Amino acid sequence: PADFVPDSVSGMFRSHDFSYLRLRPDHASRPLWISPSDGRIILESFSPLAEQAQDFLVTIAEPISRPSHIHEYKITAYSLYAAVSVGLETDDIISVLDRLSKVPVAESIINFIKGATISYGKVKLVIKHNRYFVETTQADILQMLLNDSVIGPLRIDSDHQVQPPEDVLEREEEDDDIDAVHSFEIANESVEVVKKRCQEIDYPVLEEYDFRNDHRNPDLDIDLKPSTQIRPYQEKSLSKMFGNGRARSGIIVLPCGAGKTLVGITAACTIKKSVIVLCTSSVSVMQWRQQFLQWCTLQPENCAVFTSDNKEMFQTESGLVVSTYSMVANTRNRSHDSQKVMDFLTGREWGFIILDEVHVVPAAMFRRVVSTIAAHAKLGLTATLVREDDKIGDLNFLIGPKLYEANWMELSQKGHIANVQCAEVWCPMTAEFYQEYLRETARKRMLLYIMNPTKFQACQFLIQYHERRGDKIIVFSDNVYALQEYALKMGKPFIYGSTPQQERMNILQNFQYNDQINTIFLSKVGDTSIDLPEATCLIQISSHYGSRRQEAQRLGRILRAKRRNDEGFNAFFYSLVSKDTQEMYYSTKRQAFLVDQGYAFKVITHLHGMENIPNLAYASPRERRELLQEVLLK
Amino acid sequence: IKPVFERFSSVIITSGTISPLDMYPRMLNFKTVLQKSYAMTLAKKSFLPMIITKGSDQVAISSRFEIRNDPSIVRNYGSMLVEFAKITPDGMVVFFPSYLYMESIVSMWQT
Amino acid sequence: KKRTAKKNITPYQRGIIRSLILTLDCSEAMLEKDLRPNRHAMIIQYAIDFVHEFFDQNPISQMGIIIMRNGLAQLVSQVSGNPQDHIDALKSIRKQEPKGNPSLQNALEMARGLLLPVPAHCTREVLIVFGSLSTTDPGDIHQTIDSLVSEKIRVKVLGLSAQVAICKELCKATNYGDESFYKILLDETHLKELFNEAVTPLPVNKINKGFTLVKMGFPTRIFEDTPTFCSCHSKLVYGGYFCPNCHSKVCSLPTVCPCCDLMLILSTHLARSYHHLMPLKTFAEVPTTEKFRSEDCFSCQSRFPXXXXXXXXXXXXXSRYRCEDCKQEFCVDCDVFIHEILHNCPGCESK
Ligand SMILES: [Zn+2]
Ligand SMILES: [Zn+2]
Ligand SMILES: [Zn+2]
Ligand SMILES: [Zn+2]
Repeated sequence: PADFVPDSVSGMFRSHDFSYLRLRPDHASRPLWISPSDGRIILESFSPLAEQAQDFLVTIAEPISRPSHIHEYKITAYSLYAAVSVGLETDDIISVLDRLSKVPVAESIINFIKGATISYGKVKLVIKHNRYFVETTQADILQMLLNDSVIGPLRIDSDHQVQPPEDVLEREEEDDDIDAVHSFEIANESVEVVKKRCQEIDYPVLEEYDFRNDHRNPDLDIDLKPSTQIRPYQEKSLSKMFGNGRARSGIIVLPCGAGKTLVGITAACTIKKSVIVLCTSSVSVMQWRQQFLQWCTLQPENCAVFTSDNKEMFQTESGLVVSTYSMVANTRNRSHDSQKVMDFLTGREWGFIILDEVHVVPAAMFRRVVSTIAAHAKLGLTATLVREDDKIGDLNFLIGPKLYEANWMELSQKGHIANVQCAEVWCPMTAEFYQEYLRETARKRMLLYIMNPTKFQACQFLIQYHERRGDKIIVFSDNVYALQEYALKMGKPFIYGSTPQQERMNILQNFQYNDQINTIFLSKVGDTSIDLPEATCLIQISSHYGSRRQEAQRLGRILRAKRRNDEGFNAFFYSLVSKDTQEMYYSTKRQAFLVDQGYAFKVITHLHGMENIPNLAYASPRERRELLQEVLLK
Repeated sequence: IKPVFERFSSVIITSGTISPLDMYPRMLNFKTVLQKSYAMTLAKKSFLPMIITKGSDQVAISSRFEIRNDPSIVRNYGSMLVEFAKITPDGMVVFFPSYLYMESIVSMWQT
Repeated sequence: KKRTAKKNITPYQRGIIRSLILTLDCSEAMLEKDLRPNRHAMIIQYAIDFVHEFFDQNPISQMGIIIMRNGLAQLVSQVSGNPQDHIDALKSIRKQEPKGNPSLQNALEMARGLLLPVPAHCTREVLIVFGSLSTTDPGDIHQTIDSLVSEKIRVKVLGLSAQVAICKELCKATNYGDESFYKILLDETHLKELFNEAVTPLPVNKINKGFTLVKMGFPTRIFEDTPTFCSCHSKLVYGGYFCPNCHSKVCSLPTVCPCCDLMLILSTHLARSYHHLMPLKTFAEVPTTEKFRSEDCFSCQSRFPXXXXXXXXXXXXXSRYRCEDCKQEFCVDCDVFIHEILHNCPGCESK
């Protein structure tokens, strides 16, 4: 009942029968070729409507491929909710393109399309006093509201509220379902139980986000200044969630590493009212607020961070909150500096909530944060579209409708991440590495094949290449000694596991401000959670990387955005994986999911000067034997 | 206007702007003979009336909000304007609601 | 539903012996992604085509190239009768990239003095490829406009999908005050035809001017190969020609002699103008029913002409393009290709 039932409609209806089935006669006068029983849409060069089609099909369905002649199609039942977020004339999509589609459309898919598009969309959600209220899109909503018990626990019997409807809206119901019905006021704590039943009772509803109902009458001043940054794909995908001027809190799976904070500081300061920013852990969020926000508009002195151990400005922060999921709602709130924050978070209005890769954490801690605070808007900058808080009542529909998904080629190619490059360098193995492959039989060799120095040699060119090409380098290597075993090799101010900050602050003031230093790195501590810096060249090494949800998080995140079109590949990527290994399957599975979502994946095992670069430290296979007495001990 | 109304009967008033042609008879308290508007007999567009309520931000943009600057509206206007300078040929004019309002937007756009 | 000129007022003086130095823009404007590579690279692709064709349709003319970069104009090719020097120049220019802004007046005067050595018979003309919306002029352009018109040099230019009034005025000003020379593009094929119509000479109505006779001789080919020796380039030539007057061993070239400086031409260039000089009237598409002529093409054998009362298929049209002078038909494919390539109306040729 509480399992994620409605989320996974995408990729369905892939079947057909040659001998038994029949064919739509319209193929001859059929510019397009869409298969509903097969789930794909082959709109090749003969299908010229890809402009509207890509506009409509991307919303309605999933892109199977991106062929030059024409892209491919995926049966997006989830795109049905995505198309549900569009709301255009339904017949035109089925009909206007239907002329191009020579074969007939899928009937069971159409029945599923009816179920997917508007079928799971009309249960009940009334609007009360500039927010959601006690009503329904259908009288069953009111009748179910009449039967509402968990929903009924925290509602004002008045049809709506002015201050309560502003504040209580028993929490923010600004994401309520089909309105224009009599309501009843909603109190100021706990819509969790309101949405508790909807998980188990499955209220299939047509919702929206009444953005201006996030009035948040007291405007807690922010700094809406151009100190923060932005690149064009944001002001498209943001404009997707911004809507027409009136910024709507929508659902945006935002990779941290796509100008994620850039989205917020635009958006948050745009609200110019009391905002809550939130990352994972008190130790983790510290890095998060640090390394972007001050070149950006934010000053640390006001974005207060609590732990119940870090007594900070709660009830006194002249500025908004950047917060830690660990601090906010978890058992280890074993003191009070965190406690009064919620009392203050109840005490103070909050117009914006920022969520970062919360797919890491169960909603048990998360929905705890949302059960009293009584905010006005939230924002889940999701990491992987499949997560552990996206149950039948998904997080994809508590903030607002879908507005951003795995399509960077249309979006990111706006100069924001234009000319997106993904490459999987297949480093040939050597005797000792394969003798190590021969040696042991466990996942500890993950440490004994990540250790490739030719991978450093290839990356060392990328250093010198982007030393000269003027591209920003990111190296994803959670290793520590091997990093230092290579940080000595590569030779730049090194970021290492458990680095004190100011050196990295020097290293990143050598990244945002200086150029004599031309390389940086990421460990299992910076990520997470450092605001990923400027990116035109990415190196990734780990490929087992539990989980794939973390990997699907890892995909868009380790490669940050770049307001760049000058570089022929304004975001280089390099998956330095020694070929003929265990993670070869993992990197190739990554490589598929590299090419699955549109990220322009490639493979270059013949590097431009792989060995021609200097400082080939430890190059000889006997050298590769000399130090191998160390790595096996891991 | 009453004495000039009084002195003569044959009087001609015309405009390409007057709309509606009924306020003025109400305003100046007189009876005309023909209250008719002429339309441009053009087989070609020759002018594109454009109502930019929504900018690139798709923000409902206005001058009624204040006589002051708000970069959300203003910088949007400034960003909106510049693209014309590239595409438009010689000849392009703006018309502020107020000269003081004109100067208000000038300095920060200069900034 | 036909897009044809009502009549062709060719019949007399046109621009035959030409001295054109087309000027390009090499600026950030040409860098932008208006065309698939960009303006410039596709234009360089486009520009390359006309060169040989210009020398093909008008081998009796001379041509150099000038560009405009970073608010300054730069000549990039010498006025010559050989495409290759011009052709090879663009290859570097292809690998070169446009930069900065164009300087119109720099091109105005650099080309202006460039055409000074041109003889009267060689007709001076300039064409412009412009992408920006403003110029870079070290001085009064109207003075230069005055200077050019005083030099009696009509000019056609083609800007991008826009209009510049002074450029509209300039093409007007250059061309006797007649403005028919600031045509601009809206499509690449619509741009391609601009090349296609450019190769044509330019008759409108030439004022009664001093008309000069011309004396020259034909060249005589050299036969020996082992005797390789050249004079116009001081090289060894495994085969050449001989001047009618200076009698110099000259490589294959329809250009002027290098010793006594006289034009060397055999026959080919001459008759190129002739069909240009006196072209034909378009083969009139004879009616579907009012013609009732032979159900076949005349130049070719296209037995199908309509569809014979086939609802709308026959009511569509009748591929019966008939030359009026010969009173003989022609299939559209034949007739268009005839007027396209070889005037030579066989019905008019047969008499
Ligand atoms: Zn020679
Ligand atoms: Zn001679
Ligand atoms: Zn024929
Ligand atoms: Zn004829």
